[PDB]
Amino acid sequence: MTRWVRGIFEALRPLETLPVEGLIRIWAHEALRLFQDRLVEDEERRWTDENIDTVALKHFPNIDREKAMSRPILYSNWLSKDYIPVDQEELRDYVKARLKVFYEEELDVPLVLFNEVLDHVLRIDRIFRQPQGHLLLIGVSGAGKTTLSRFVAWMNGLSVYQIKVHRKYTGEDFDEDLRTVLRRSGCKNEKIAFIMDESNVLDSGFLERMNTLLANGEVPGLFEGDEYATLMTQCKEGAQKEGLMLDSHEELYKWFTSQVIRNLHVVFTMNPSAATSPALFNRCVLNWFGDWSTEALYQVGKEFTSKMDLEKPNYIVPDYMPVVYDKLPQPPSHREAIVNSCVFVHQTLHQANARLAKRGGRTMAITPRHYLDFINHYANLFHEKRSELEEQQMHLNVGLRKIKETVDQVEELRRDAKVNRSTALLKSLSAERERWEKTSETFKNQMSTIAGDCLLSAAFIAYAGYFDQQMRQNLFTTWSHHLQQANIQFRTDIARTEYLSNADERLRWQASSLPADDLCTENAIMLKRFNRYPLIIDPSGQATEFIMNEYKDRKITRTSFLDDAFRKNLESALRFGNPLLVQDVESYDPVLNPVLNREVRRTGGRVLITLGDQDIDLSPSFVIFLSTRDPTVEFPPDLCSRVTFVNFTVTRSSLQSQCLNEVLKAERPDVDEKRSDLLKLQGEFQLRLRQLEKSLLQALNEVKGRILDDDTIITTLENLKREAAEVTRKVEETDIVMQEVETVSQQYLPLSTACSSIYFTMESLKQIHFLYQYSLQFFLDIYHNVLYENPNLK
Amino acid sequence: QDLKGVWSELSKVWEQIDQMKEQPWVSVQPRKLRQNLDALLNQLKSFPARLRQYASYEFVQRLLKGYMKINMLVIELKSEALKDRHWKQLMKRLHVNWVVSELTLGQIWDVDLQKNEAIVKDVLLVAQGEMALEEFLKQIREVWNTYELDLVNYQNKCRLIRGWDDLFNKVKEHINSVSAMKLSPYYKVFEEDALSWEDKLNRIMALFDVWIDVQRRWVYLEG
Repeated sequence: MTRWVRGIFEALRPLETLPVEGLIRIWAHEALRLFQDRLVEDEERRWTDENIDTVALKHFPNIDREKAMSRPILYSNWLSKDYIPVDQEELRDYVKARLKVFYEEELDVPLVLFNEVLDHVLRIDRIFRQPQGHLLLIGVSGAGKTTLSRFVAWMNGLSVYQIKVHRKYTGEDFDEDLRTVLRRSGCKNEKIAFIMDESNVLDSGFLERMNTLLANGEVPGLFEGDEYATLMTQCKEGAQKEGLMLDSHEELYKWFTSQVIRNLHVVFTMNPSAATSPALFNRCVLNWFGDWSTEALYQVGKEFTSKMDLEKPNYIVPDYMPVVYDKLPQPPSHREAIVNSCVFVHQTLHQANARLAKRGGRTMAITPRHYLDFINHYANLFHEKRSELEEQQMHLNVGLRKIKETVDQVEELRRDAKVNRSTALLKSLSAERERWEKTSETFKNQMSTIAGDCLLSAAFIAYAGYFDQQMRQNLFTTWSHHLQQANIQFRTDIARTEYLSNADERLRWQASSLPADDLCTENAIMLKRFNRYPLIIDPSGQATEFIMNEYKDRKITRTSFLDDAFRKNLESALRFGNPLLVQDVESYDPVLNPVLNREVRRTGGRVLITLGDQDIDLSPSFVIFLSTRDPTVEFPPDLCSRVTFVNFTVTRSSLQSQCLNEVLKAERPDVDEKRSDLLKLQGEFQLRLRQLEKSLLQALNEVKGRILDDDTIITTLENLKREAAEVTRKVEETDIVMQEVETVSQQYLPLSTACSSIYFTMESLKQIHFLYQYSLQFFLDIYHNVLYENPNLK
Repeated sequence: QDLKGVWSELSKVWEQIDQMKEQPWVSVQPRKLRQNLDALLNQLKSFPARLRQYASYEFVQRLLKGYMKINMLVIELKSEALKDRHWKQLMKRLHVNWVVSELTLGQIWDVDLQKNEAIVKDVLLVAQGEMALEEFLKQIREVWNTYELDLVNYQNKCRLIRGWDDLFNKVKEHINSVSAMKLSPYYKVFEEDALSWEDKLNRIMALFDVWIDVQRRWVYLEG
């Protein structure tokens, strides 16, 4: 109530006169900013909106409502020198200009200004305006805090001070930091947005030493000794500087307290539900962020994917689309359909994590940072695949040009007993030209799809990494079914491993210590195109050896959280750029919190990041990995926003697919090779064919009356003629092979289910007795001895 | 008759470009450069629609678009991390515009900063690593050139050394950091200097592992 009194008093301090409508507008704006800001449920906010208007009608009769009560009620101080009511559009334009100049100054991260982040920026500025204005920001991780605070602190001119906490932090050092902050904010009249974080502060012990600053803005007993003399000298100097002549100790201390009340602002960032003190809840103003809406995610995905070519004028709208943004422009274009499916993917995964939490499984928190990583992976993947397609199309055009040049050479060579066989040679080449032109048409069809196809890889890179194989496939089928519902053209059968990795990289991975499973290869392509630093869930320990095999040339060093000298290893890796593998992340030190969030700070030429007390330099070749041997863990939602999760664990579906592939390799290798060629009907066979075409072009243009010396180069052109026909064969014979491998795998499936049940009984047997411990190597040795060394099989 | 109007409007714009490019890169303040470029941008925006069909206005407009695109590359090229070595690598990969470090803005501006973006990205990445390494070596020199052995009294007989644990923690921290330094990719240019410090660092350990011994037993022997 006294914050309400002070807010209305600060609204009517610089104004000259008002009507009743402006006063009740100011009063209701402060009611909305003091009561609706802490609410979580939307129904409570609607109740507050109804009852504010009911109170304003009840206690103020014969007052015009629509002049006083316009429901987009906003107030600002940037557009004019007064705190007049403003509209939304001019405020949005000004904050977009300020955010665009905020891009190029200190941090190059693109931001999106939807409807709610504007309101939150207005609220943070309104807290910054009031004396004794302290803010507590609550809500899910990411989603605005420690980025909106820095933004409005830069905009209103407040410098930012943070405490760098580590193991060595006593109350004396906290007193020294508070002395420096209060001396800077009081004597120098420097506005400081002292922001505190959940990482560096969870319970530092002396969090109640700043309760007096939160109450009235002075610590008694902080300035004992010579510090009172120093503060008295600088206090009289500052009071002389701003023209307030005071003499004695007490009036100068009162002026110092008043200047601390006016200047120093404190903003806490806290994650929701030990519990904080209710005094700390009462001392601040409590702003609830919440999760981003469908409109906010639509506005993020629209502004971030606008640069990519998404326009299909051929696109026929379907009759009914599953819509989740109700304010979509009906009927949509292709880009609108893509962004609607982009937010549909996030909605379906929120529903899927809720359904997995209904069953009682271990679910991890889902943040807007996951949506940002999904959109960034979509943009990078779309650019990469379109660049590859345009490059190979240009190389095909070069090949066509040289083919026409060689045809011109041959019809020159018909001037001149080799005149028959050379005329035989031309009878290949133009036919080859025809085959090449047919491939051109296919690449046009490749455009049709390359867009939604990238979508179904990109989410698969960023979203479904923690899940098992069956849940990943179910999410994939849900995304594919919605994309067929929205007339988005994409490949009906996609190999997720082959799309994101070439065969040479797979040969490198299998040449390293990596098993050849579908789950393990998908979690290997997880570790190639990550944005955030990854965490591995491996119960077998193979992932650590795979990681040190993949990065041994960069001299990766091994460490763990449980070492005493861990933080120096992380500091040296951050400073010198050598990559780091960090074990035992169940004892998660929160000092990694900026590093996974990539919180760099441009201080002059320096690139500073906070580690311990130190501010150290992020070398650009740094990359880190976090590891769990232990699969039974529940991480904080803070850690869900900062890392990408991969799952090397073994489940029923993973071992069932492993046993099915093993028995089909061991018993029906014709079906296994016909299935493996169906995986090779994607980019492997075509990359080998295009490499052969490029090598033929390396000896095609050597035609100057020289090619008729023996007329045997046609075989080099005929070695292409067979294999491409084989590529023409297996594409034509591609449905019968699908049905054949489906029927043969259907014949062998209950053996795989029996193998999975036997293995899970073997791993469940540990609870009977302490000696009943059997590994996965035991069961694979069982399966090898049954399948290969069986004396009854002969 | 409109050619006089459009050329009289564009002559001051071209002159403003001329006094912008003549500013020395030694004396460039790039935030003020952004402010002046935005002043030129809103002066461009102030022009009416009669001149929007001529080629000269849109040519100058896309020139200013290229300039405010490369404004961030300018504000990063003015960083303190870049030294004369990285300027020599910019000479090596950029070929043209032989600059004697008289450092005009126009000669830096006329080269295609938008086309050759990955080149200056690699140069700034290398300079970032070198600045990180050099400031680590500065921290080594500052910390170990001013370290003092704390001395405490002993029975009005002697003056012993107190605080072996923090000193040994510092020696172990610095020696392991030099060991990780030798694994760093940016290692060569500073290499022998680090080696000299490494030698000195090892010598310090080679004293103090002795010292506690000739402390401790002697105290015990006195007892």
